[PDB]
This record gives sequence, structure tokens and C-alpha cells, in this order.
Amino acid sequence: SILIDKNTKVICQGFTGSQGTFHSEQAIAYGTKMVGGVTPGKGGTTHLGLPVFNTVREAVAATGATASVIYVPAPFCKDSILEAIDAGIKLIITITEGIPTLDMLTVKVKLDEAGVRMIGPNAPGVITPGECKIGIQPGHIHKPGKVGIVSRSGTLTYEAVKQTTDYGFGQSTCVGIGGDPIPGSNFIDILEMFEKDPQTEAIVMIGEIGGSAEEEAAAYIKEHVTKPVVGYIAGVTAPKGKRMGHAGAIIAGGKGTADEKFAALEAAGVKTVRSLADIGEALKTVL
Amino acid sequence: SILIDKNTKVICQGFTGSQGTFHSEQAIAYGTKMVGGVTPGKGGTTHLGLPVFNTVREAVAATGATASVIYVPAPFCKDSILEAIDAGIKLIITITEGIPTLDMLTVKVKLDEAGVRMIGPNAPGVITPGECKIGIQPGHIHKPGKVGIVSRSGTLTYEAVKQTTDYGFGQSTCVGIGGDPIPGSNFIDILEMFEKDPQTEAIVMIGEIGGSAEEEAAAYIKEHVTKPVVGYIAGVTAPKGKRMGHAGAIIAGGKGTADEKFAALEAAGVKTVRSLADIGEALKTVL
Amino acid sequence: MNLHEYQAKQLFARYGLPAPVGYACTTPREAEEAASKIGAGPWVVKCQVHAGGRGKAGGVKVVNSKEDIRAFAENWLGKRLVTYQTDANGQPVNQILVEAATDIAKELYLGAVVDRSSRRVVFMASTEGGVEIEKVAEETPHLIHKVALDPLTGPMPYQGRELAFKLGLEGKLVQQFTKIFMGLATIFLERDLALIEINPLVITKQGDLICLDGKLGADGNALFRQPDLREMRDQSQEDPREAQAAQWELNYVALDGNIGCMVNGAGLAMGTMDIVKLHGGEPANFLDVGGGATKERVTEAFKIILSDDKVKAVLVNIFGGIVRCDLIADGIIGAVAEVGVNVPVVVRLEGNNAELGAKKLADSGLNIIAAKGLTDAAQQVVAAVEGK
Amino acid sequence: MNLHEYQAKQLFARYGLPAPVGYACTTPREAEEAASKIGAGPWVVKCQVHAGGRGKAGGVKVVNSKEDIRAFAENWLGKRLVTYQTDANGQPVNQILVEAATDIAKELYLGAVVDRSSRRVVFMASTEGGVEIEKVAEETPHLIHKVALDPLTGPMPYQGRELAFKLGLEGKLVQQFTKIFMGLATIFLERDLALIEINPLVITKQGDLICLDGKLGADGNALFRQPDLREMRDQSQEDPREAQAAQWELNYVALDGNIGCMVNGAGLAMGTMDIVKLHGGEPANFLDVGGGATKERVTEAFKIILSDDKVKAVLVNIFGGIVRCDLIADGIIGAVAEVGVNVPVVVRLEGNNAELGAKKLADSGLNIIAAKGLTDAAQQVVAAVEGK
Ligand SMILES: CC(C)(COP(=O)(O)OP(=O)(O)OC[C@H]1O[C@@H](n2cnc3c(N)ncnc32)[C@H](O)[C@@H]1OP(=O)(O)O)[C@@H](O)C(=O)NCCC(=O)NCCS
Ligand SMILES: CC(C)(COP(=O)(O)OP(=O)(O)OC[C@H]1O[C@@H](n2cnc3c(N)ncnc32)[C@H](O)[C@@H]1OP(=O)(O)O)[C@@H](O)C(=O)NCCC(=O)NCCS
Repeated sequence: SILIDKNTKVICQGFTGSQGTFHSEQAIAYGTKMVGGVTPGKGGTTHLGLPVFNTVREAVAATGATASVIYVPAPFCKDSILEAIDAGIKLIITITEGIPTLDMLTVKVKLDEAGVRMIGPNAPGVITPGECKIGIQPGHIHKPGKVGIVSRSGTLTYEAVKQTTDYGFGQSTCVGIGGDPIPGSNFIDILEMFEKDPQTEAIVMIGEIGGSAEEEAAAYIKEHVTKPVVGYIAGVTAPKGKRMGHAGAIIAGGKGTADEKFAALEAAGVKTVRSLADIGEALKTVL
Repeated sequence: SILIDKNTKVICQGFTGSQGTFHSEQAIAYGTKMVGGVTPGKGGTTHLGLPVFNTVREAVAATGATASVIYVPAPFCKDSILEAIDAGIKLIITITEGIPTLDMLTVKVKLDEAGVRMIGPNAPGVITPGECKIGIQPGHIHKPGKVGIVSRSGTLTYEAVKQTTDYGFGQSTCVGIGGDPIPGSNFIDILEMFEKDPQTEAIVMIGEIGGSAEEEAAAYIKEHVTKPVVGYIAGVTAPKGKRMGHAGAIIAGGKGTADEKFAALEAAGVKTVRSLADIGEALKTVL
Repeated sequence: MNLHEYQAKQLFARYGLPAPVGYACTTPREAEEAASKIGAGPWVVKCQVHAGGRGKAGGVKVVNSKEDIRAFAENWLGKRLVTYQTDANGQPVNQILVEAATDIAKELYLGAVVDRSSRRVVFMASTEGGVEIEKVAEETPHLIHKVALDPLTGPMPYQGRELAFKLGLEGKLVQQFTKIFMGLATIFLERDLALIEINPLVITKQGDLICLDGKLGADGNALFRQPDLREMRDQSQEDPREAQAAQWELNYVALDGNIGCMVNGAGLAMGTMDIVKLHGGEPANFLDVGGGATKERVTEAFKIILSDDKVKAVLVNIFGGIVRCDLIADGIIGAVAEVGVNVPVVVRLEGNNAELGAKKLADSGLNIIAAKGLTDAAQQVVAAVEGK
Repeated sequence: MNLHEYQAKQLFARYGLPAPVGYACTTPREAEEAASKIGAGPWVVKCQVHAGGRGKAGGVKVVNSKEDIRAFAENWLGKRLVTYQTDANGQPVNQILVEAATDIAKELYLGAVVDRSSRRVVFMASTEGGVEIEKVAEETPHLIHKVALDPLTGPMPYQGRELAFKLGLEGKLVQQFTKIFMGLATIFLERDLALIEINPLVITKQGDLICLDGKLGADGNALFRQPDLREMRDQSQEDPREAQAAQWELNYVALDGNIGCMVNGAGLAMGTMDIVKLHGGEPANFLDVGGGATKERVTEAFKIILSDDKVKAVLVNIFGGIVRCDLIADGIIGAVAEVGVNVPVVVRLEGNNAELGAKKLADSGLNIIAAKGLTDAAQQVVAAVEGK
């Protein structure tokens, strides 16, 4: 498994908010070691039976959490993420959607220099089935297993999750890197982690239109990934230069079409599948 | 020797200016492999028999210079240094005085991330006697030798240079790190380089009031410098909170007095000398 | 979010960038009156629509008599302009930009975007102005020069000069280019732009740099802190269903086909469309429910989707979400009854009560098939349009 | 470069930071008239001098009658205020700041400087307001909280809250503190400040944060791009010889002693002073020639140095530079003749023609000893004042 496990101590920024509350309850029910939360102004209180702190630094001192899930509205995310980075949190899962691209541009530069890992934003989160759940994904469709999944899409990941549970392959870890143009972590970052993870036997890489993370990931896979990779790209039928929901799902300058990514993946030796319904089948094949 | 040698290929930014011209002529006469210069607007011309380029990148492509000496007025230095860093120059000697502290603050962060070394600003330069001369220092008082010198002051370095030539010790390399509050390189940076340099047998560290580079360097010396170090700090008789010439020569908050630095150096086992006239004598002693 | 050329030019003005003298007029009378405010002809009259290729569609003309400005404004105001960059329906011309004629000596290109591969705002300059920049990138890549804004330092003058010298500019044109770069890069950062495109950036016969055109794209995600840009939104330039859907927390994007798609998740939405495609279908739209599929939301979804005549079936693919599968089914049922959906509706449901919600759909009586899995769902919606 | 409290407060205003209602008055009449513009007494009247400790020197008073404001202004305008932070000569009071009385509930400290050790602008906050911050740093270090501005991102709100929560602030005071931090950090970056000190930053009885005082220090090196600050310079607050020297490209700083020092190089200057000290001397000043020691420059140097009566000898220590040692000697000779230097002058010369310039000095007849080396030079200047 990668990124998180049964031992990951997580705090939640925006903990006392609707989504922060609702999804922490789910995390807690799954056994994620949520150990606290941060909401400026409610430090010193308790919520979901955990301590609430005014700052991430008070929360880290107090709990030793090394991971933080962020449910802060977009306007305050840069601030939140930067506060976490500054407090020593080593892993940030940012669920928030709508963060200005220019903010993520800066954040990403920061994340890299501070050596902090961020999954997101505009992401569903991360889950190591049976061990840890951070995010908004539905835990009941997962099955502890051997397939690692990385995707720019939440729902499409679930489809792949369902399939890998229904073929009995299970999932080692699922990483939703999010649908924003400048994510904190990209396919190559996560792919490298799956390659080095004994528990992960095969990889499902789910992409879509826009950018070139998939094309670069292909190049990377050919050269450094040895485990088998099944891939799927959404947006074959997407018009160019129109945002398809996710901020990053947009073909800018006629570059980054689904076909290009498919082809680039095929060339790198990745087992691509045209229908998302056949991800499971394709795994069976190279498994 | 450190930083530069007979093989260092240097370009000069502000090359066609008064100081850029005058001091490049001196460099050239000393044998420094000046290979060109940059002055936006005069690319394509020649000056001092060297090619003049419009940008540092054109100059580096053309000459392979890995070092750049900057003689650009203060208002344009950030721009110059940043342009050099971006062009791949690995060593920047900035003579310019008057660069806003906030500019050097940013530059310093950049220099460190890009892995570029900068000696200065507000510095006299660097000279490896007999091999390379970059800067405004007078080459005739130097003597190829075994003593490495680092100083926040130009003139005080000359005094130490004179002494080490007059005791026949000679100099391995002289690094004037400059008198600004946020220098590109500091005592610890240079000290480490002298420790690892076979040719340097002893070190003369010249400081002054302000900051805490000397105190930190002391701590560093105790722990990682094995060669003998003679030290001298100027400003024993300097009022507090008044700038004594160099932008960085100012006791802010009653911290950073000459005595504190002397004592901190003494404690770290450094041979300090109260009169700058006895630097040579003190070397003889630990030599 | 796109701005009009006249708006981009106001902005450029505000940042001391050079642009022609001109006024955005909303009536033929204002337009003809703007001529004299401008001066000696001839004058350039340009329809203001977000799309490009206005030139090749006759929406840009250099006229030399007020009577001409008027005729042009009369011909276009209230009419829709169709360019190769708009759908066949075109975009409404509500403003005519009347500017001074400019003496073009040479045409350059200067633009900027967020480069996702290098994770930086990147400015791009070319001597190939007046041309589609993609075409130049295709064919003469060595003529496109780029610089990446350093997030730690902000745009730096040497980057502007770098581009200037690579464009072979010289003399005062270099200083002028640098100014334009510094300001465009400043605007990019301060207004949270997503895109800047000056095509062409012109060197005038009098030897000065001028922004003959301007195309600004704002980052929608940043509009909350861009009040000025916020007010500049011209809703008439887009399919109204998009803004309509947005108030309802739906992401709608009209397509050509006849199979409406309603899905939660952008990824699942695109993937759903593709599967309908793979199975011989033709997706009519992208509609991502994404926000909790409440009953009313689904109703809205249907109204928006079906507001397109070409729609002859609607595929609903919902995997998970906040509402349980049976509540989702009721809403589909309720929306189909109420909205009076007259088309077959195929529904794929996954999650808690998937089967109970499937049953509810089957027992409704309404023409709503509950698919058993995604591949099935597709084949059924595809089949459901055969003939219709 | 220092600003006056009233100037800092204007600046704070400009950035939406809260400061008392007040007016800088230059006549007793304006001062007494400002009372009514302010409102109900009592009013705070404060001499405006760059130094601090104005309070302990009687330059700050809370009066309750216009007749009092007047008396105060009359007592101070045109007079010089001496505080523990000025020399015995004090600083001229040319403005009296008349502000509204403030209801102090608690006194905090908020300030910022460039921390050379961490190479960042660092804000510092303490509940120990009204106290010398150094004292608090000495004794209760755990009460001083700090944040470092990240050069890559600019000041961030969480840093302001960090400090706010460490100060135990709560409720609206946290938002208010954050605003003040964000703006002070913005001012710091935008005006190229070197220092900001709000002491005290007050929580008023009505429960609001207010800047009771303000001390801004600008980075002199950045004044070329700070036109506003440039105009705010009040030359009368410093020894005039300093600005005088500066136009001449000399760095002058008056001291107590009687041995004038003229040296090229700040480092050599300080070191020279120290050597004169080591050898039983008492340096009267720091004067760094640094710019080419032309004859006229040296003449200026002498005028400035000798403009101090306490000076009973002048040591000239010149090592290298742009002018050759003999030309330097002529200028010293010329300056000593012309300026009519009536004191012994000891000269240390190193570089090309050091001896030829020494000869020229010896053959002048003038009372100018040419030292042979630095230690010698010192002993000779020290000796040269013995008795004088
Ligand atoms: C992040 C998001 C879910 C937050 O929504 P929300 O919970 O309804 O918002 P709320 O206002 O209820 O809660 C936000 C909380 O953040 C808090 N907050 C604000 N700034 C904060 C900061 N810097 N640090 C910590 N908490 C902060 C507020 O205190 C608020 O909680 P409160 O109600 O106790 O005051 C929402 O903005 C969003 O982005 N949704 C899209 C998620 C998504 O679609 N992801 C894609 C994965 S497929
Ligand atoms: C750097 C310094 C010496 C420059 O002074 P200068 O040579 O008289 O200034 P000039 O105007 O003659 O020359 C500057 C040149 O920089 C050039 N320049 C400006 N911006 C430039 C840039 N970004 N890149 C390259 N060159 C640039 C100009 O073109 C000019 O040359 P030109 O005359 O051919 O147009 C001066 O500003 C300074 O800082 N002096 C103090 C040095 C010092 O005391 N150091 C302490 C060590 S002890």
C-alpha cells in the first residue's frame, strides 16, 4: 500500500464544517486514525470525540498527526495548505474544489520544496482498503487487495474499484490525484510509489483530457514501471477548448486529447481499455 | 584554491560600463579568462576584444562561461542576477552596492534553490592568486599561497592580504562575501570550502558588527573546521543601531557587537587578534 | 471566463499597455458618432463576440465613412456572428468596437497560459503574428519563444528582453516590448487570468508596439476575488443552459448527438459519454450532476438536457454520491413525471439500495429502464434511440 | 531611513490599519485648533522626533484643555527633545502630533525586521506591549512569537492567526489582528521597509485593536523605487553632516572622541577606529571615503570631520583605491592648506607610490606625518593628541 496505512494519524482542517464533519465521521467509522481537527476559532472544543484546535501546529504538537485532510472552502485553501505545510504535516489530502489555478501553482512549488506530499485538490482522497480511509470515497466498495489505482476522477475510480473488487483482485491503495490542472501529485509521482510497493501487483491508471500528465506518465512507465498497468482515459468524445466539469478537463490548444493519451500509453506498453467497464477484464488478462 | 582557478571562464554583466570596463581590463591583464560580456542593447559588438551579448544566455551558449561578475547598478541587479541564474551560470560575483535588502532576500532564496553560488553583493570579488581574478581587488598585493581569506570587508581583506604576502604565506583564495545584510554566501559556506581544499592550510576570517554570521560560523568552525583559523572582527568601537558604511554593518537590537563575535570565535577555538595589524603574526603562530 | 476584445483593451489601457483608440458602441448612432471622436478615418469596426475568426466571417472591417460605420453597426447589432470558433448558431453582437486605423509594419504574437507540464505561467512570443499560433507551433516551433514566470520572483524584465531579442526587436521596441511583457504578466497574476493572447501585437509603421487585438481568459475559480472581472461576464456569449445549470450546481456542455447523459462526476460523465459512443451511440451532452442529486436537481437536469430537441433518449448513470439509490429513483421518477419527459430514460444505479431503486423505477410504469450495469445501460440507451 | 510617528500613522491609515484620530501640527495655533477637530478631550500631544523614549522625556502628554495643547506646542516647537535614544543634543520638534485619547485595556507589541540569520522578514508579537521589546526578549523569550514571511507566497493569514492565538487574542480581535498583520506585512514588502514596530498595539476598552504608536524604518537602498517615502525624509532628525557627507559620497558617523578618522572602506574604517582605540586612542568619527579619494573629496572629508571642535588630530588611513598614493597626498596637502587644517594629520598610505606620496607629505612642510604602517600610524595619531 502507499501513502497511508493503519498507522497514519490524520487531522482534519475544516473539521467542524459540513463536509469536514460528515466525512470525518465516515473516516472514523472506517477506523482511520483521525486524531483531531482544526477550525480557527474553535480550538479547545471537541467534535466527533476528537480535539479541535485553532491551528495545525497546535494540532500536530498535540497529536503527532502526519497527515491532514482539507475540507476548507476554495477561497481559504492556499492558506490552509500552506499552514499545514508549515506545521510539519507530511501528507495533505485536499478535497476542496475551485482553488484558483494560480494558488495551486504557488502551492505546488511550495509542496515540492518543503518535501510535502499533496494528493489533490479537487480530489476524492486516498484509501488503503482495510487500513485507512481519508477522503470522500465510499469505503464499502473497496476490498483489501493487490491493485493500486490512480485517477484524475473520483467517480471513474469507483468504477475501477467496483471492478477490481468484483474480480477479487482487491485494491492495495487508491489515489485520486484530482481533476485540477496543477495537482499536488501526479501520475508519475504515484506510479513510482506503486512500483516500489510489494503489496501492489498491478496498476490501474485512470486519466482524461487535458494537460500531458498521462503522456509523460506513459514515457515514465515504459522506462521505470515493471508491474503491469491497465489504463483508461475519458473524454474521447469531448469538444476541444471547453471545460468538461473538472477545471483540468479541458483540451487547450488542441493538445491533450483522449486519443493522444491512449496512443501514448499504448506505445509505452500499457494495457489500455476503451470501455471503462472492461478495466477488471483487462487486469485479469495481465494478472 | 576555491571557487575559481586558471580555468574559470567568466563573463561580465554591465561589461561596457565604467566599472565593468575598467575592472574587466584589470581581470584581462591578470589573465582571468574573461570570455565576454553582457549589456542589453550592445549585443553583436566587441569591447576589450571580447564579444558583447544582449543576454547572459546568448553569452553562455557562445562562450561556455560558468561564472559571471556583475557590475550592474543596484536598481537592476536583482534582474541581472536572476537572469544569470536562469542562464545556467553557476557562480556569480556581484560587486554592486546598494541592492535593496528585499531583493537579496528573494535572490538568496533563488540562489539556494537553483544551486547557484553567489559571492556578494557589495563585495570586492574573488581571487585565486596566480590563477584567476574576478572583482575589484588590487592583484599585485597577492601572492600564490596557502592562506584562504573570507571577509565582509574589501579594504580589511587587503590588509590581511598584504600581511600574508609579507610573511610569505601567500593566499590560496580570497573571498570577499560583502557587506550586505543578506549576502549570497556566508562564512560557513566559504569556510567549508577552505576546509575541503588541500591547497589552503590556514584560514583568515574577517568580520564586523551586525548579524550573526560570525557567531554561527564560530559554532560551525568548532564542529567542522580542522585547519587553524585566525579571526578578526571590526567595529569594537561602533555605536549600536547606526549603519557604519556597509548596509550590513549595523548593530540591530543590541545583538551582533564586535565583542560578542570575538568571544564566540574565541570559544570555538579560533585564534582571534585584536589589532588587524597582527593577522600575519597570528598566522605564523598557528602555522 | 472570456472577456470581449474591448474589455481586454480597457484592461490593457488600465495597465498602461498600448491599444488603438476605440469605443465599444451599442447602437449605430453611437458607432457613427464614435468616428469623429476618434478622428480622421479610416476606422476599424469590429463585432464584439468572444470567438475568434471574426475577420474571416466579415465581422471586422476597415471603413472610411461614417455612413459605413453606421451600415456595419446596423448590419450586426442584434444579429449573431458565426465564426469558425463558434457553433453554427454564432454569438450575439451587442457591441461594435470602433477604433482608429492602425498602420501595420509587422505583426507579432505575444501570449501567455498556465503550462501544466512545467507548472508555470508561460509567455510565448513569435514573429508569426496574425497567424493561428497553434499552426506556427506545428510548423515553425523554432520561431516560438517562451519564458516561464518564476513564482518566487514575479515576472522579470530580463524575460521580456529575452523574448524581445529573440523576436529580433531592437532599439526602443525592446524597451516597449519589455513594458508590455511586464504589464501583461502583472495582469495575468493580479487578475488571475488563465490566458492572454495578443494576436497581433503590432509594430506600427511609426515604429511603436501596439495591441491590435486582445483575447483575455480569466480563471473562473478566481472570480470570487476578481470583482471587476466578475462584472465583465457577458452571459449572452455562451449557451444560456450553461449558466442555468451552474446556478443549479450542474455542469452542462451541449454536444451534437441525441442521447442525453446525466451522470454524477465529470470523469464518470465523460466516460459515460464515451461508452455510449463505443456502443454506437451519439452523446447529446455532458451534464455532471456532481452536487447531491436531490430530486429537484434531477428535475433541473432533465429540463436542461431536454431543452434540446435533438434529444431522443436520456441515459442516467449514477454511481454513489450523497443520496441513496432509491431516493435518486424517486427524483428521476418525479422529474420524468413533472418535467413530462417524453423520452425513453435508461438508468444505471450503483450504491446502497441500487436494486431497491431499480425496482422503484420498474414499478413506476414510466418509460424508465433500470439498467443492470454500465455496458448494458449504454446498449439499452443506444438501442432506445434506434428509429427514434 | 526613519519616518515620524505621524507619517507611519498616515501610512497605516493608507493601508486600512487602525490608528488614533490625530493631526501633525506645526504651530501652537494649529495644535490648539486640532483639539476641536478631534472632539471631546482629553487629547494626547506628542512631539515628533525620530527617537523613542519621548515619553520618559516629557514629550508626550495627555492634556484636557486647548490652553494646554497650546502651552505644550509652545514649549516644544522649535525646541530640541532629548531622549535616551538621541545624543545629548536631542532632535528638533517641528511637529506636535495631536491625537484622540485612547482607552487602553491591554498593550501588545507587534513588529517586523529582516532577520539576517533566517534571511526572512520576520514578524514578532508579544503580550508585553509598552515595554522595550529587547527587554522582553532578554527576560521572557517564551512570550515573543514569531512568524517568517515566506518569500514565495507573501504573508499568509494563518501566520497572522498563529500570532493572534499565541497572544491569546480571541473573537473579533483575532480577525482584527490578522488584518493588521496582513497589512503591515504588505507595507513591509511594498514600501521596502527595514523595520516596523507597533509599541504599543493596543486592545482598547471598547475591545478593538489600535496602533497607539508606530515606528517605521525604510530600507535606504530602496528609496529609488519609493518616491513617497523619499519625500518623507526629515533631514533635521539626523546630524546634518551625514547628509552632507552623503552628497559627497562619504559615509560619516559622528562619535565622542577627538581623533578624526578618514579611511576608504567601511571595514577598514571600523578597523582603523578600533586600532586607534587599541592604542589608547579615542575615535571622533567614522568617515569612509570609499568613493574615489579625489582631491576635492578629501577636502570635503576634512571640512566634515573638523566641523567638530573635539577633533584634535586626524588619522588618514588609505589602502589602495582608484587614485594613486601621490595624488592622494596632494589632495591631503591641498585640503590641509585650503580647509586650513589646524591639527596634526597622520597618514597611512598603501599602494602604488606609497613612498612617493609619503615623501610628498614630508616635503610639504604642513603638519602631516606620513606613517610607516598601520600600527605606527595609530601610535602616532594617539601620541599627537597627548596634551592637545
Ligand atoms: C471543501 C468543501 C467540501 C467545504 O464545504 P462545506 O463543508 O459545506 O463548507 P462549510 O462552510 O460547512 O465548512 C468549511 C469549514 O472550514 C472552516 N475553515 C475556513 N477557513 C479555514 C482554515 N484556514 N483552516 C481550517 N478550517 C477553515 C470554517 O470554519 C468552516 O467550518 P465552520 O462551519 O465550523 O465555521 C467545499 O468547499 C468543496 O470544495 N466541495 C467540492 C468537493 C469535491 O467536489 N471534491 C471532488 C472529489 S471528486
Ligand atoms: C555596479 C557599479 C560599479 C556600476 O557603476 P558604473 O560602471 O559607474 O555604472 P555605469 O552606468 O557606467 O555602467 C553600468 C552598465 O550596466 C548596464 N546594465 C544595466 N542593466 C543591465 C543588465 N540587466 N544587465 C547587464 N548590464 C546592464 C548598462 O548598460 C551600463 O553600461 P552602458 O554604459 O554600456 O549602458 C556601481 O553601481 C556600484 O555599485 N558601485 C559600488 C561598488 C562597490 O563599492 N563595491 C564594494 C566592494 S568593496
